[PDB]
Amino acid sequence: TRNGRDSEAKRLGVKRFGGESVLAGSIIVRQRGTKFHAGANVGCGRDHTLFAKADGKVKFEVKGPKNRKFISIEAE
Amino acid sequence: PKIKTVRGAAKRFKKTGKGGFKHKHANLRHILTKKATKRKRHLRPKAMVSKGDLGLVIACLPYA
Amino acid sequence: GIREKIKLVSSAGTGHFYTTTKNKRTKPEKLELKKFDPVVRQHVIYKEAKIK
Amino acid sequence: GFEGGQMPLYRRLPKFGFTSRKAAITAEIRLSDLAKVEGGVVDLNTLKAANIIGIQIEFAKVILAGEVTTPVTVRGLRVTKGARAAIEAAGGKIEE
RNA sequence: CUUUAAUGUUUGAUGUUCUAACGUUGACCCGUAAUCCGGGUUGCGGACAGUGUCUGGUGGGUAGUUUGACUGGGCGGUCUCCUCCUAAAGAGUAACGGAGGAGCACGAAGGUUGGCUAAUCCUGGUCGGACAUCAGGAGGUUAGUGCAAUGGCAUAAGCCAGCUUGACUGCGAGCGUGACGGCGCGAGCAGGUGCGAAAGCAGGUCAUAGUGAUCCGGUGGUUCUGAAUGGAAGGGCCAUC
RNA sequence: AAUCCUUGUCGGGUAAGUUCCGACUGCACGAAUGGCGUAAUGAUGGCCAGGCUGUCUCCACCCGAGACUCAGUGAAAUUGAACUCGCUGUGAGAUGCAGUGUACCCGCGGCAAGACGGAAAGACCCCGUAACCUUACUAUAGCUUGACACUGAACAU
RNA sequence: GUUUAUUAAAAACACAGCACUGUGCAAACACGAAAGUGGACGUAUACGGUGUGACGCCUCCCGGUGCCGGAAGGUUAAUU
RNA sequence: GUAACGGGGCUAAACCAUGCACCGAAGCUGCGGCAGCGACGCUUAUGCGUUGUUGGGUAGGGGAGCGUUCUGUAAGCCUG
RNA sequence: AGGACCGAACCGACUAAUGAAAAAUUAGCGGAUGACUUGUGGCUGGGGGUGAAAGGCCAAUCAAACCGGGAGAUAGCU
RNA sequence: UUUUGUAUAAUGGGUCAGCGACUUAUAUUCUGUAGCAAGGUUAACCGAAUAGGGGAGCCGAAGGGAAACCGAGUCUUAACU
RNA sequence: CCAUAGGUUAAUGAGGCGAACCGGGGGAACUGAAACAUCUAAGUACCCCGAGGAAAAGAAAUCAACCGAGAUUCCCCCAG
Repeated sequence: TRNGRDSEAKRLGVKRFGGESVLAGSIIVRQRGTKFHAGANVGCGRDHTLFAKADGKVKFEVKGPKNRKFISIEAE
Repeated sequence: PKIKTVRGAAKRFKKTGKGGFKHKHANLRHILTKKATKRKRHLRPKAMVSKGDLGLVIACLPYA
Repeated sequence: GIREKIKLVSSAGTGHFYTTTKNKRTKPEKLELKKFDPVVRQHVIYKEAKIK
Repeated sequence: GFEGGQMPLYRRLPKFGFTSRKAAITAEIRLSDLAKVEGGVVDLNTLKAANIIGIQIEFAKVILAGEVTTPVTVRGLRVTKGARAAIEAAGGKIEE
């Protein structure tokens, strides 16, 4: 066969979910594109990795005209 | 007879105050230009030996 | 791996150098960039030299 | 340090440093150990006599460790800042 | 300096001759009743031959070994990394299951400021045609992404231009991911820079492949070390091959 | 043919011949790892005939040696323990389980279907990081090269 | 003729014969750290090795690997 | 060898539906006994009233013992 | 005359059937003046010998004899 | 016994008796226990002597750094919020 | 030719055996490295020569570190 190959699994996906208290720095999502977009108090890394810029509760929400998912941090 | 130390082990590890073991990181020896500087920087400082392989190290180094 | 490697050396007169890659077929002229020397702690011109 | 045939932890990790021959002839002396000598004067020789440092010891620091009460004359010894202060407090003399 | 001639002396090699080393498994004499051995005389050979030490070659004559694993044994195929599916809507998840890629590229294809918006089709238009370039429209990303696939991308991450070196040095709260080795994301702090009027952005590139531990050395820097002392050699530390 | 296809095809021999003998697309003969012949020789291979025959159709009888019985002597392999049947199932081929059938206890002569009978820690096969036997690696005896040594003297180019 | 003593007697080995090749005698070669010994008290009509195998009729390629000869150039050790 | 209900046999002793009985295990309950581990409270000889609960077990871990020979205790004690 | 022929001894071992026998038996079979056979003694030694060559033979042992030693080799196996 | 699994028709044992397998030495770590405790302990040896001497040494009471060095800090870095 | 070699006597000593230990001359491999070649095993096993009650070593062209020690041998440390 010509077919044995595959890659190592990258463990992407939502790391912290709705309402989870996070420390600033913590990674909220690993992802390939911007499936989720960075909202308030959330930074987007060079590999589109969303991460808390402040200590608080994670808050997923749909926003804007395109109806895009946005992760923010609610203050705490 | 006395236990002989694993000389290589001795060379590579130094025991710390709380019975740990420091060691120099791998990957910062050659093939450097391609490695990003940040990674290299991170590598530079001495690192403690992990809980998993601690035992092996201990075995290697009975006189510490 | 046709693209060979080189070292940009500090014109500050320190030993310090950066290292990097360049394509010597398409770009014959020497690489000169203004990089930070950390011994002088200033941004200096760095001229390409042979890695050796 | 045999891990099956995987390259063992020691062999993986790079060697480092060197041994100092000068480290083997240096010594550290607690403040507590200044009372153990006789005469109230602390040379290397005196320390050796009092079995505090050892025969092959060319150099010795006095560290702020424990405490010194009696006044002592430390002579031809390195002393840390804290240790020195302690000595002074005790009523001691220090000299090179 | 280019190029030779003269006088004075000095190594290298090249054969011819010699006779004294050395050879004689030539002859005769003696130890000796002795085809050994030695001594003697003599002929031939002769600084060769041949032995030792070093050295290149040749050397299954002989020796010591090696000759991978997976595998519904050998043969064939495979072995690291990336994308999708299998994978049962967190992560992970096997098969010699189904499909494809990587072993780089780029001093701009990086940074930043300012600007711009695609494919395809239709109608008209010199050479010009199914297909160049130019007008008017439909279309709405069906296009584009340096290269596979996925997820992304109009605030464009896509396309142009101006100025540039942040493809900075020291660090790093805190996370993710691994048995570990390790790999990854990172706001902020210090120094010093670039773009911008400024807010700001910049520690490479839309992201995910482009890779190799240790040992042994090599190069540059560094007074850290320096076996009586001063140095040096070697060692260490930083950078790098 | 000491040629896959193949019992090639044609001929001979036989009532009938995958063999044999003679001839005609060499899978993959071939000229001293000799080619093609060859009288003689062969406990050599193949094929055919005459004779001969219990080889056979198809066995019969007889003579001896054992086997059988008596007396004397007296082994061996094997062996978890046995109160050691058939069948159909089950459990991966049943004396031993289930259901069922059969069967009074014990010898002797016979037979060999089973006890996965006895014998030898399978010889095949694979595995595991032994032994002997090339242009694998590494060495090396031997053979060979030069340099110095034992080794000197002249003379010329 | 020989052969697997004890599952193979043969078409295998040997053989006379043939060819190639080495060897000038202190022969080549072989056994020997060596001395020596065999070869041979032989001397090329002899001895060693290799192949073929009575007798008869016979018996293109030197590119590859070996061997033989050559030495102009290239490369090349110890030594210096 | 019946051999595709375990057999006998069955026209229900088959199948469907509803119901009430009973059988049925080392399950649960009853009575007696032993042991582990916790709770509290005694007032102690460092365990006892009790009171919950637990007690299948290979690899393996932990805990507590029996017996054998020899040394002391032992020129003791038992034993013609 | 003859590695000539037939054939006893003697040397062998092609076919056959069958423990007395760790290779024999009986019935046949080959050679039998030769490259024959046999007695006595001698020599060749283990990566060594010897081999009309089968990896044959070297004390019922041979792709490296036997004895003792390294040695309780090593055994991820039973 | 070995196995996912054995009445297995897989291994081993004819039976009995006797013998037949986790030892020992020296290092090192952890547990218990006893001693002493910022101390603890001696080795060879001397000592006819299990005493007593013998503290040579060893471990501990300080760490950080490759190292010089500094030291309750220290390394890193020009400097660390 | 002298001599020397050789020869015949005479005296003195040697020879051979023996447990281990000792000094010297030679010197493996299995094994370990989870293969294997450097390396290890190990200067071990073994062979050979020689000696003595012991042997060997031994009186600094030695250490040390700017202070000093004072031939060899053996034990404990230094130190895995």
